[PDB]
Amino acid sequence: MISDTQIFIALILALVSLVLAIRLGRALYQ
Amino acid sequence: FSPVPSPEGTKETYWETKAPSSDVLGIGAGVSSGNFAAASVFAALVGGYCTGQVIPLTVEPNPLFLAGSFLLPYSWALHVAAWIQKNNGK
Amino acid sequence: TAVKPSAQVVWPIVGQEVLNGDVGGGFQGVQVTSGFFQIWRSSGITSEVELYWCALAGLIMSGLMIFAGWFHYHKAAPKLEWFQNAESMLNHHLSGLLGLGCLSWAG
Amino acid sequence: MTAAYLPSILVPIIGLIFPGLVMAFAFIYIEQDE
Amino acid sequence: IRHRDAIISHLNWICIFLGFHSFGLYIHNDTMRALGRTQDMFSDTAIQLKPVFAQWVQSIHTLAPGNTTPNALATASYAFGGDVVAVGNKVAMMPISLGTADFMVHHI
Amino acid sequence: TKFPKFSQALAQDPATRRIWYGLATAHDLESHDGMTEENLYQKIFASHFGHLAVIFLWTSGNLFHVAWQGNFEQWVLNPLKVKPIAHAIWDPHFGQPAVKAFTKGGVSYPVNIATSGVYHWWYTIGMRSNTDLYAGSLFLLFLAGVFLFAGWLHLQPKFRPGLSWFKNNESRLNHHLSGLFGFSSLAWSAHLIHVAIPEARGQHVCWDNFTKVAPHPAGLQPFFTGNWGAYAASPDTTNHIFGTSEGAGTAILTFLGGFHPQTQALWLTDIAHHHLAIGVVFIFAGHMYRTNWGIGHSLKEILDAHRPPGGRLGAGHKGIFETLTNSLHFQLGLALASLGVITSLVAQHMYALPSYAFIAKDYVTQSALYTHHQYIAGFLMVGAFAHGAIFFVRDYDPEQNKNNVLARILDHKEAIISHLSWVSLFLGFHTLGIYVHNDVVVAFGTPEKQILVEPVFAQWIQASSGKALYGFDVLLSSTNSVAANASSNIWLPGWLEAINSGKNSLFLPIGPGDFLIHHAIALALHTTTLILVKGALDARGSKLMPDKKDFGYAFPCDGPGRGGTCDISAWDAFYLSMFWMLNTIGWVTFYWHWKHITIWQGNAGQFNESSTYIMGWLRDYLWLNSSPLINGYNPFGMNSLSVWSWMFLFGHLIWATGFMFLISWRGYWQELIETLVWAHERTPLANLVRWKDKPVALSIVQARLVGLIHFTAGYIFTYAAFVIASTTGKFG
Amino acid sequence: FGGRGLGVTVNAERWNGRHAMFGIFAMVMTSYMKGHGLIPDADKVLDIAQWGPLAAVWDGAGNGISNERAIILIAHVHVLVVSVIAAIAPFGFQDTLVKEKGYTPESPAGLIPPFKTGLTAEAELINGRLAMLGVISIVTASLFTGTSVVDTINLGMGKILY
Amino acid sequence: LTHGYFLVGPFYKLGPLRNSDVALLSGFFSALGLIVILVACLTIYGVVSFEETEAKDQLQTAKGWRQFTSGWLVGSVGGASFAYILISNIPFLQTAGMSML
Ligand code: CLA
Ligand code: CLA
Ligand code: CLA
Ligand code: CLA
Ligand code: CLA
Ligand SMILES: CC1=CCCC(C)(C)[C@H]1/C=C/C(C)=C/C=C/C(C)=C/C=C/C=C(C)/C=C/C=C(C)/C=C/C1=C(C)CCCC1(C)C
Ligand SMILES: CC1=C(C/C=C(\C)CCC[C@H](C)CCC[C@H](C)CCCC(C)C)C(=O)c2ccccc2C1=O
Repeated sequence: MISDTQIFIALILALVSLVLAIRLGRALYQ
Repeated sequence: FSPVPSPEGTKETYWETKAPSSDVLGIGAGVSSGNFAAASVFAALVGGYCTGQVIPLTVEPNPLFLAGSFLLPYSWALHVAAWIQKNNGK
Repeated sequence: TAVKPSAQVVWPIVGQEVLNGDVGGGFQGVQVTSGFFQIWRSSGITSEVELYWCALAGLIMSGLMIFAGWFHYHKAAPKLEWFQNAESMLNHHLSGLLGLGCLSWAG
Repeated sequence: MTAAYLPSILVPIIGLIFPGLVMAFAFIYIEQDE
Repeated sequence: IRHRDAIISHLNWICIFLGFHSFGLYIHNDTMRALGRTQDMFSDTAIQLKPVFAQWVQSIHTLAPGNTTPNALATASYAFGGDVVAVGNKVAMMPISLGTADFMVHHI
Repeated sequence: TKFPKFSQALAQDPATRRIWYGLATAHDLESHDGMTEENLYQKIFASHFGHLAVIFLWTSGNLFHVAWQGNFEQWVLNPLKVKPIAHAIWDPHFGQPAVKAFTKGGVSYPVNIATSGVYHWWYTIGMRSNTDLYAGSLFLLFLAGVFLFAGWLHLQPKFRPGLSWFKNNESRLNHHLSGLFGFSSLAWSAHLIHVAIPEARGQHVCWDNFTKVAPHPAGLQPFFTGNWGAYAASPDTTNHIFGTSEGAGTAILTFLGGFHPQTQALWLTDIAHHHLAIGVVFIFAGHMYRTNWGIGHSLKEILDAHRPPGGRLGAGHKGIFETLTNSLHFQLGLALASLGVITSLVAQHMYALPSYAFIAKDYVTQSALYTHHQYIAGFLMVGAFAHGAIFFVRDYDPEQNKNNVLARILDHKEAIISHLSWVSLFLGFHTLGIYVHNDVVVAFGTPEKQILVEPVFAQWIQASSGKALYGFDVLLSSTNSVAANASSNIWLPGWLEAINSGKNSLFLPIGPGDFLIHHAIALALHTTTLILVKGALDARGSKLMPDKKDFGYAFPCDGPGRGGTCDISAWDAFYLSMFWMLNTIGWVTFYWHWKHITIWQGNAGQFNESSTYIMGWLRDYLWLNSSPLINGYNPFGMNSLSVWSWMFLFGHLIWATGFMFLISWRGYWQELIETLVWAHERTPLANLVRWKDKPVALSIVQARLVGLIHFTAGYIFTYAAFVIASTTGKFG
Repeated sequence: FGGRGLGVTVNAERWNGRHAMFGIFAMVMTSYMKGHGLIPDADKVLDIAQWGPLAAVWDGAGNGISNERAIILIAHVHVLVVSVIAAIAPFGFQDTLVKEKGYTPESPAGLIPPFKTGLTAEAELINGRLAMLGVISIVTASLFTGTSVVDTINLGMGKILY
Repeated sequence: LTHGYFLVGPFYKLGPLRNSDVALLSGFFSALGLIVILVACLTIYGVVSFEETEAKDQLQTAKGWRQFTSGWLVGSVGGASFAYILISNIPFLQTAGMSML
């Protein structure tokens, strides 16, 4: 099974992906 | 709409004559038509022989016969090159 | 309450005579749902002979109407002032068409 | 389920707050002259 | 013609109101029945939409013979109430009761 | 007044049309104000990185939700009895009967049962626990971030590629054939040889031990000797129990042919040897083109030299290289046509030759996967023709293409359209005529007068591959043939068993019903092609609008003059062909699903007898299989098929709502909206609130698009509910 | 847009700092409060029969939110309603969350503001930065040590609370 | 005050928790949720519809709209709270007048 801490590691990496998605979207938007 | 690049050494290959210019043969532009015709017949016989020797394919085949069987499709391109050179006076 | 009304019979051509189903009363045909049988029984018809006389009466009226349409366009066409009589037309269509029609049917 | 409190936290936020916030800010952005 | 905007805007509003409050009752019931919530439905068992005016008019027509049509012997139609008429063991006519489903399809 | 920042004509529209049109034109970067070609190619590159990251996030999410909430570890123990879980349900609108009814899967919470097949795919490639599903989800999350960063980076001023880089076709082709196609096929062969096959044989191999566990006992020494056949020795026995050591062999590269007898799937060593050979062939293919060292081919020279000397193709392919490199729509049309053919091959070859262990015993997954990839195929195939029409309108230059293959296509477009019209009518008249003939004759009680054509050509092709069911005795079916004897040592023993067992979907038996439905499919393909081809070839001009190219791809009409010109644009032929694509994939998936559910009961004769007239399709397929679906809830309760039962009705609603946009047009709605604008301005307490954008009716083209979206969505949702719920409810 | 005092501004810095100081107080208070068992029926699991499907949690045992979580949530719902009413209809003197956009921004403090021991803006900003830092510190400390946040607060403060 | 007062009643009588003893609590909180969503609607209307000028005594000005929104939120929560108090205490209001029969 998966522990909650492992879920929290997944949420941290998905947050980092959200920040990079915003920065790419703003670069595309100019 | 913008210049389309092609590699260095790109030349004009459009032909409206009986045969294309010998430039269409690439590195084989200087080979004579007699040499292509004889190489084509040689490659066809060796390729057909090697192909015939391995038609019942088994788990362990002779590797050289496999490589030699590739000469049959190569011979088609060789006799096309022989027709091109003979009609270019080479 | 047992026989199913049927007044349409098909010809046997391409297997289509399967449509002549067993409606009852020693008969085969297409079951009809227009309620004509109940109209005729309410009228008191009780026989096919009187239905032949009604069919002839319809044919005679049909000939008289097509004659009248020809006659009133090609021989005797009313002028516009005849058609522009709304009071006269209503008097005749209420009293004459509806009232006499109801009275004759009541008789 | 492990961390079973998470659907009961995240589903109302994602399903109600996230669209309510993007509708509000998209509405403001698309109706500004400058 | 000189107030056709007021006519078409009020008719348009009536059609929107009446589509929401007739067909949306059906959509509410499909959703509740699908969700397992049969007590949250518009039905006879659950929340009731009763056609009280039509039921009352049916009562009046069943009471009419001998009362407000005194020389009548029977009702104008057995659909309003009364006996079951059977001919050849098949029902000719019998009272057509109105419930929540009848309210909903009448507003449809 | 500033939302369509890419369009000054839309940002000054004072109506609600500005919002709609600004959203629908956002990704058409060529039409945006002040777009150069440099900036166009760089934005396409970055938004391709963003799309790639979206795909990796979707895959990581599916892996995460299965690792967290699924029963992968219970399913892996007993894969034919356990039903895979997709994700858990948390819906505060549920009642307690609904919460209880969806609590399947052996868990204590409501769940969706997965129809995607990801359990069988992850099981076959090695995954055994929840923790390596979770490790894979974290890897894809990292890769998604890396590609988001790469997209942002290549928009920075020093890292913005030039147009000369973007149009270096030769280098891209070399790298994409030998690295993206070839090397990754070789690396996937490595994964199967090193991980998937050992874990199919009970031995765990992961990142913690894979450098000290040899895939083969001999181990990379027969490869370096030419004794390659030592890797095919001792394959998995027919007694092998997948995932365990019992019956397992030691071979890693075999060519057995046929199916693993217990998983009913292709052998993993065949799949590994397939990817090794594909990898080598594609790496060889990727050395064809000249980049920097003087060997290889110029693409421009090959296109220029292929003019047949008889002159039947005109100038041949001279000038085609310039047009293709310059036009991105021509590239899109080729890519989409090519991709559409593959996803149709994916749909056809994965139901007949399944690769995943224990798949093909899951009927819902097989039905969902076939239907999904055929619908994707039909969309890709429509899009290829749409972007070919956009190519002709927008990117095609007649003076750089004098007497090409392209110009000569436009020179005999009337012949192609007229012949396509003939073949479609020839197929349509007679396929509908034979179907209606059979219907009347069966209805009149005489099925022996039906016109039942045996599909002998396809049966002969089946017999040529070894099917011994029609007595044709040709090629592989003939025991003493040159074809049968050549392959007797390798594939023929396993393949003959696979194709001559009536327990799989390899070359399913066919009869008159299959003949009639194949002709209907052919009619649908020709008619969809006719509208798309007519749209592409008449895109530049016609007799009604000879200057149609000056107006673009999507315009409403040319007005009521010249007899009327509604639906005259090339976009409108995309619009009209979308209905025919939906009809075509409908006939294909109805055929696949009815033939498969009747075989899965053991009642193939029900398809054989009822498929030759249309009432058999109406009562024995749609009406008969509707009953478990429409009883998902009723006045007596509900079960877990209630959600599909709701989606079914949902699909019927959207589809019908599409009719409103397609049948009723703009002038009516604009006059209604003007009476509502009056009413708002005159109503007290409500006229305190004012619109910033003037309410207008939708445009002519927008309404066609809105009706098409509603129609298509209703089509997809209705069929998805039926194909999943009927297969689940029946289980066969 | 973000010219209303939103984003990385000193207004946002001050507002977040005030919330963090209340949050440190609320974390200390709930740790002390559940250490002594002064939250009533803290373990009693709410019934879906009374509260509906919003109470469901899908932990294997009980399948419902506990009363302790519900009570803490209602406490924060009290201060959220006050928060919304103060954001949209603030007091006459109260510092506003959203600025006019024609306002002049407060000068950024820097590394440490001038030390003013009164009921000042400098003291408020110093304590707010310190409390936000405390929020992150307690979260990360609890995550790595493996202990719960309430027990972590008790150990960090030296088991005064329980 | 007017709108908040009548909002409580439909949520309480016809909501999902209507047959529970938390029906009035759920109805008030549902009224509160609608109030908060509507105040968000009023605020965004004010942001996008009015330019900033000093005039504050008219409804259709930026400050006048912000004042109206402030007052509407306070009065709405006040009227919903008053309706909660009245229904909580008076058994006539808890039924539809059905306590008399
Ligand atoms: C008593 C007088 C009388 C009667 C019965 C009618 C009857 C009719 N008129 Mg009218 N009409 C009348 C006077 C009358 N009209 C006058 C005075 C005017 C001038 C203002 C018009 C002007 C007028 C116009 C302009 C039109 C009619 C039309 C019609 C026909 C309506 C369609 C219909 O229901 O026919 C079907 C019902 C029937 C019962 C068919 C009956 C056919 C005959 C003609 C009825 C009378 C037969 C006879 C009196 C009965 C003898 C009974 C005997 C056996 C005891 C109907 C036949 C319309 C029409 O269809 O024209 C042909 C039409 O366009 N009428
Ligand atoms: C997308 C996800 C989603 C979620 C999680 C919910 C959640 C809920 N809905 Mg549903 N709803 C949704 C979408 C959703 N809705 C959609 C798309 C529609 C339109 C078809 C509806 C239509 C709908 C109706 C018609 C009803 C619900 C009801 C409910 C409540 C469940 C019943 C209950 O226990 O009563 C307990 C519920 C409460 C005690 C009230 C909760 C009030 C919230 C918590 C206040 C929040 C403040 C507000 C959101 C501020 C946000 C501003 C903005 C940024 C969003 C629950 C709050 C019922 C309801 O309102 O219950 C009263 C109800 O009658 N829903
Ligand atoms: C299923 C198909 C369908 C549907 C739903 C509609 C719907 C409608 N039509 Mg259309 N129409 C259709 C087919 C359909 N039509 C076709 C085929 C034609 C071809 C000739 C037309 C031609 C036509 C004309 C010519 C006219 C209409 C009018 C109307 C409206 C009637 C007023 C009304 O009921 O409002 C209430 C809306 C509904 C009942 C729609 C369903 C909504 C239900 C209750 C669910 C709501 C869900 C909710 C919004 C979800 C919110 C959350 C979500 C956003 C997440 C309504 C918008 C008339 C109109 O506009 O007058 C007012 C009108 O003049 N229609
Ligand atoms: C059941 C529905 C249906 C049917 C039968 C058709 C049929 C046809 N469509 Mg249409 N179409 C439909 C729905 C339908 N479409 C829809 C919903 C759309 C989306 C808008 C389209 C869009 C569309 C386009 C865009 C195109 C077609 C084309 C075609 C033709 C393609 C098949 C073919 O070539 O030969 C099949 C021929 C037939 C089915 C004709 C039937 C034979 C008849 C019934 C003879 C009977 C005579 C009878 C005695 C008459 C009785 C009269 C009575 C008063 C006595 C054909 C006329 C294409 C075309 O015209 O190709 C040339 C084309 O370009 N259709
Ligand atoms: C343009 C018409 C057309 C098209 C698109 C197709 C398409 C197809 N056919 Mg059909 N077929 C046709 C006409 C057509 N056929 C005719 C007229 C016959 C004779 C009755 C058949 C008999 C037939 C059989 C027996 C089988 C197929 C099958 C198939 C499929 C595989 C490909 C194949 O075998 O091609 C077949 C292609 C042809 C026969 C070429 C036809 C081309 C000409 C122009 C059509 C007209 C010929 C003319 C009227 C006859 C001349 C007069 C003669 C009587 C003296 C595919 C769906 C096979 C399949 O997979 O079934 C499931 C299969 O087994 N077809
Ligand atoms: C369509 C689209 C539009 C424009 C173009 C485009 C950009 C290319 C494209 C891309 C769109 C893309 C790619 C969109 C991608 C969107 C993504 C990846 C969104 C991810 C959101 C994750 C969140 C909010 C998790 C937060 C977790 C938290 C705060 C947990 C924190 C914590 C917990 C409790 C535990 C640990 C400690 C702390 C830190 C305290
Ligand atoms: C109904 C109808 C209208 C009226 C439809 C209108 C005015 C659309 C208004 C619908 C509301 C206002 C918004 C629709 C919201 C949708 C649920 C989706 C919103 C946007 C999402 C994509 C985010 C037309 O204007 C029209 C024009 C030409 C041919 C046919 C028709 C037609 O059939």
